[PDB]
Amino acid sequence: GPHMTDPITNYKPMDLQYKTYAYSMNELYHLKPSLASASYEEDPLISELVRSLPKRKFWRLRMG
Amino acid sequence: PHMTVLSDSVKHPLNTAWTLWYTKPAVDKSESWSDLLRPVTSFQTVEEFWAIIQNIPEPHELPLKSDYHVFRNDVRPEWEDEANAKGGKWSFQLRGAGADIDELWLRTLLAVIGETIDEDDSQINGVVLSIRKGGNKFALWTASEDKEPLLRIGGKFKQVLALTDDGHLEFFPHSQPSITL
Ligand SMILES: C[n+]1cn([C@@H]2O[C@H](COP(=O)(O)OP(=O)(O)OP(=O)(O)O)[C@@H](O)[C@H]2O)c2nc(N)[nH]c(=O)c21
Repeated sequence: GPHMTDPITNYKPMDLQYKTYAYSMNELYHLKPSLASASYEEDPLISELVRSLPKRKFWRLRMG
Repeated sequence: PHMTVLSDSVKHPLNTAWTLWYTKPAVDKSESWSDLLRPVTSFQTVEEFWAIIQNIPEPHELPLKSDYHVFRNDVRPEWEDEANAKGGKWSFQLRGAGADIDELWLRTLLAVIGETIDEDDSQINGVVLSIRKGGNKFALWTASEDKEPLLRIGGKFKQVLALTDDGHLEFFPHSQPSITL
């Protein structure tokens, strides 16, 4: 039974020695794109990445 | 409130690059693991991650016997890979309705790419979602069997999965579990 209010969602380790980049779940969720940034204002470089993903047939979604 | 993948509401680097892999469901009795496992894409920023996960199927759409794997770049999601060969996996099997699969998977991915549950001296090499008839599974793949680091990771993983009972998380060395939490 996960909920956004779970305290794990705000946790991030501090005083790291090896890793520079760590983010809490909430920090990452705040960086979710807006509808515009995922469509009609999408960064063209991100659009190229999306266009490189497989076509739907790759996943074999009908194979039970 | 719940976290969702799709936007039905300065780049930010990740500690490592990651590659998303898929295990396809077989269409016949001839296809092997080596035929079915394919890399999909790589990413190394938060922005790239979100663009990928918003444009691939959600867990609830995936067919029986498929897997998603998200592993640090240059690590294959295989027990034979040099980086995994001395390790194992913490695995949780969601028995029952499992209506929370999409959110559980999202939370797990965020915690993995965000480096929040791994040790600073990294153990986690990747994470695997497995779609199976008896209940879908979530697994963290580790580079070692070191007990105290594994127990720290395991306790944090239980929180990510919103588990409150004991006995739900099992560690399987890549060689019946050797640790249960
Ligand atoms: C992760 N993995 C899976 N396989 C193949 O995939 C099979 C299933 O591997 P699995 O680890 O997903 O088992 P699971 O318990 O989920 O399977 P289930 O019984 O259908 O529920 C193994 O027998 C191997 O044949 C693998 N085969 C190799 N060589 N290396 C791997 O790392 C590997």
